[PDB]
Amino acid sequence: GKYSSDPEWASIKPIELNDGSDFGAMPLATISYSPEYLEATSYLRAVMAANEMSERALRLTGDIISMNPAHYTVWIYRAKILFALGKDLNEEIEWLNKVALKHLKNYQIWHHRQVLMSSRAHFPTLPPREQDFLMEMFAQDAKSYHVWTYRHWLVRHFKLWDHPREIQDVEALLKADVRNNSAWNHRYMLRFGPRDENEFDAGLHNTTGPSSEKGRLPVVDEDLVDSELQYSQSRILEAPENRSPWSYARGVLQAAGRPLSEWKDFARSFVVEDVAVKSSHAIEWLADVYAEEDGSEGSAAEAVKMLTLLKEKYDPIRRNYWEYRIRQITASAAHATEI
Amino acid sequence: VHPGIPALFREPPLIHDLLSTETTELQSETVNKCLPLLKGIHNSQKGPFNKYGIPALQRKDHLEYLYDSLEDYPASFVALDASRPWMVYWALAGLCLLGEDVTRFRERVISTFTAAQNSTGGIGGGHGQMSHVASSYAAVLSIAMVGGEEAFKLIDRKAMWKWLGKLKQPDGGFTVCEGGEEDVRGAYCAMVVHALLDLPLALPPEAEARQNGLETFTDGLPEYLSRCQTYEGGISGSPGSEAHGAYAFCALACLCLLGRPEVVVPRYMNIATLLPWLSARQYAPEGGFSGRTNKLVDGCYSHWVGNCWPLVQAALDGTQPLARSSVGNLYSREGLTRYILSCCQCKLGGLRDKPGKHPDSYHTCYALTGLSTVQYYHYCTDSSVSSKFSSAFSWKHDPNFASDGQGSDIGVFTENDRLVPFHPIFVIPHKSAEDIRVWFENQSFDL
Ligand SMILES: Cc1ccccc1S(=O)(=O)N(CCN(Cc1cncn1C)c1ccc(C#N)cc1)CC1CCN(C(=O)OC(C)(C)C)CC1
Ligand SMILES: CC(C)=CCC/C(C)=C/CC/C(C)=C/COP(=O)(O)OP(=O)(O)O
Ligand SMILES: [Zn+2]
Repeated sequence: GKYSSDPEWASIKPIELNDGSDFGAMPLATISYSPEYLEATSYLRAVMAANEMSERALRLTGDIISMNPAHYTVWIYRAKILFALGKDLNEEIEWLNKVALKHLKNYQIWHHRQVLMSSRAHFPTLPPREQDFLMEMFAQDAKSYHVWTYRHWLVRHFKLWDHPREIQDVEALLKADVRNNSAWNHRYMLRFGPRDENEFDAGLHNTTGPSSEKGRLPVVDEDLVDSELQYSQSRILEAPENRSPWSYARGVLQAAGRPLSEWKDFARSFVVEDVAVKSSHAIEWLADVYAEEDGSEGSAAEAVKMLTLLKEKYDPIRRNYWEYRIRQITASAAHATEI
Repeated sequence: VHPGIPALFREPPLIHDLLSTETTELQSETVNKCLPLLKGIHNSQKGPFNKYGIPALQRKDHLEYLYDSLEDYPASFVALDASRPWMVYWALAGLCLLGEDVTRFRERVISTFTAAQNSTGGIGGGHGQMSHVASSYAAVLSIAMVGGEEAFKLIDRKAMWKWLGKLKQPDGGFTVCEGGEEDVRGAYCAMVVHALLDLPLALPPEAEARQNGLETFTDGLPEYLSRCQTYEGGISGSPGSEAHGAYAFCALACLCLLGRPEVVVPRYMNIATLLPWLSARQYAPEGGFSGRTNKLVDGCYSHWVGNCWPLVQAALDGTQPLARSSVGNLYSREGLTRYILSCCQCKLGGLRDKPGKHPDSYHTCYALTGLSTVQYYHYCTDSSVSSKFSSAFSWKHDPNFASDGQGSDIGVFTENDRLVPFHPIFVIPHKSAEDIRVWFENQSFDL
């Protein structure tokens, strides 16, 4: 073994693996580890038991990571060492970038990154090439959940909601694939996500109010709302069946306290007339417009018509949900009729 | 050309955008791989095909696959080292679903988890790994399934309580381990462990969270979960992240551990946005569920999304008295069943993410869990097995029998395909969850 014969490691004795192949019955789902991994992890057990914060221990974590980057314990212990020894975290980030590029789907790497980057002493401001590296990751997997989650944290930590690269990178990703829902979600955070430093983080404003009003902004910037709705319409016209911008628009209207009927004419434009339908989302939009924000007679029947188109032709797998909505609307109209 | 297969499952959607992007290229390829399987005309499919044109669940093949998955792996599988407790859980769960008696695994389970439990509390991935809520969740559920006093006695409850207390965060959520990430998966796993072991509601007297005004494990928790809802209606892993089916299950299940679904869910979640987002998870012709908007169907979401439905439907229906009308199923049981049975079965045994993927025990476990869900009415009642999480232990089940003819809410599996029912929150058999909870309730908390 490389560790057992290294004088660098002579001062500590490894802790042999206790699998359970001795205590009694045979353990389940065992792995016949390679000799190298067995030795390394036996030395890791020893250094962690002694709470050792050293350069050799740091190198050991790096070696184990090169064999198994899905070892959650080693990442956490590595972070402890880095801080305890006052290591250059700029160098650790440069090393971490290489690991991340080799293991695109590994999420442990990205929590580790957050742990390091959260240190104000080492990273008082946004590093000059941090956003570029995120784009290097997105160029390979544009919907990576862990990278997007890290980017959300990054925006909050360094207060980047109005930073031009955040919106520029979103728009670049949406130019490449307008159906990238991860990019739309980030855009919502940038434009309408809560920013109050004295509050716990939240995806939506007004979580202290009634749940039906979750998302409602305390103060609305009307020009910003108009601009975001116009952006949404423009993207929709590029691909009308794309759910993401329709959902984004619903979110914006909810945030602004505006009714869905503001897009009544827009929604109608995708259902001209036999009916030629260019978007099922337009149908669902009209359904909600006629059902909720319209209190005139005939409106309920129109909503039911839209939902029937959905259940029979344009989104039939969700028939049971469409029928539920029809029953809700029918009961509502009946209650109104009783009055 | 089986006549029992509706056009909905034999054709791509009617509406198609002209614009091609990576998203549509992947979606198209997935649909094209699924279509011959959905039609029941692929050479890899084994019969018999039922009146709905759907192949039988290959019970024997899946049994052998799951049994084999509990044995030794080569050195190349080292990446599973931290996930060994999950490996045990996924296999035991699958075997249970398929109707096996797993009590013979008692001593082997004990041997596995003895070395993985840390003296300072909790269970990690194995000897020398720090405690983690996911491995602890997997371990506790495995112990529940095999049952027995000896397995129950394995857990150091007081140390588990002290360790879990260290994970409680000022914002109400939980980290998954000391120094680890905080996400809703952490909250769900922690609270399941807390409930099944009947741990004290109060935080340990020396818990750090007490400095921030928190007094119990549930203090600030549903508020935290509320802050994980997104503008889409779904629920994300942490505040601000993208809505995802796996996290929606974690959050909804966790809320239903806090009180009656019809009380807690509407209070902390906007159901008006949650419902359509959940509904939109299901695609045709595939029939299965995707995890998030504009991504692909995956058989494991048969559980993560699939089991959101009994929870949401209970929130709408309310608690059932054993001494009322229901909204019914708001998704397509037919679609999900077709996806699982026609598309997710590997001819050599095991179930898979999607056609073109190798099977694994994770996808086998959760596809079967999803298949079981469509076969039962799951509902909560006013009678609990707990002598004091009361609603969480009030869940009961009745069979939803295989159907005949066409309809919007039908069972297109055969009764030969019937699996054991699982608890919607605990993801183990009801009796297993009941037995472990009751046993711990009658044990004094150690000094
Ligand atoms: C545990 C593991 C160990 C090594 C490599 C990957 C993983 S995992 O991706 O996290 N895992 C679990 C399911 N999964 C991936 C997945 C499968 N289907 C949908 N998803 C999200 C998750 C789960 C939790 C989290 C978090 N936080 C992120 C992803 C995937 C299972 C199915 C695929 N697996 C399997 O085929 O085994 C090999 C890869 C070792 C040969 C491993 C188990
Ligand atoms: C009980 C507890 C452990 C629950 C956790 C379940 C598990 C599935 C967590 C969700 C992971 C999420 C980030 C999916 C992204 O992966 P992806 O991009 O590969 O998959 P996707 O394309 O379907 O979103
Ligand atoms: Zn999956």
